[PDB]
Amino acid sequence: LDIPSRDDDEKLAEHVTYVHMHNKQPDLDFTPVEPSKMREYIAYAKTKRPVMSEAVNDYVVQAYIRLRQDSKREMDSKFSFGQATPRTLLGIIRLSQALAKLRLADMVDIDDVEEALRLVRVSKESLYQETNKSKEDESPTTKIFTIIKKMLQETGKNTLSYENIVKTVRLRGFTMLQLSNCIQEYSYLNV
Amino acid sequence: TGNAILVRKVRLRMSADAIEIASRKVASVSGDARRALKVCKRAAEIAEKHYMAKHGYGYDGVQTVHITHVMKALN
Repeated sequence: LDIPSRDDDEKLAEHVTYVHMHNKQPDLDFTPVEPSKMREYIAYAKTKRPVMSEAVNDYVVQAYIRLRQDSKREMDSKFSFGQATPRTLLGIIRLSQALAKLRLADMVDIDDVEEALRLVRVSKESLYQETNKSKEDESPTTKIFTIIKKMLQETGKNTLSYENIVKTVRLRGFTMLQLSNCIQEYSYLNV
Repeated sequence: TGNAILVRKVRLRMSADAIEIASRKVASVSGDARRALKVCKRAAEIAEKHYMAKHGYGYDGVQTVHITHVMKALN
């Protein structure tokens, strides 16, 4: 979907006109390959037949699982690509194998299959917004709170004597004055 | 007979920690005097019936109200 922007119609147009000026789109930093010898190297790569690496499998497998589950909770949702299939997994593997061909190496890299995943996901979310956010950076006391929450998952008590809490805080490195301040705040916050 | 006069001179403590936790819980959702008074009364009478049962005075050393009483009465 071609979002009508401004920097695109600037740069793209400028550079097409620059092609009219200089018939090479390659700018100062570029190594364009003539299609003949390009083809030569490409076929040479095609004559390799690399092998799938044993380590990445799990990761690959896990990727599939992820790419599966979300799909279900995305069936009727916005990005209606429905129920990614085992053929998607196989296509990911094939993409990784071809990238390894580009490496001219017989063992697929974890970076290789990771790049393949990047390709398959960049196909997605390219519809709208194309943005995300981050909130969990600060965490000067909220981190203590989350540690407490894990502890509550363990037992779930709002006790009046904190000895494992202070131990885990000291292990976390956070000081005891900030810890006591936060304890004040949350007791006042009624937890 | 289990009669009380404000034969042993007993004392009673109303542990303010249970009072604290009840106040905290009520102030959380509602913060109502009626609800708090009544839940305090409820835990009180629960402890009362337990103490009565433990000695069987019928109806004709030191006492307290543990946190567990108010825990039950509030839950």
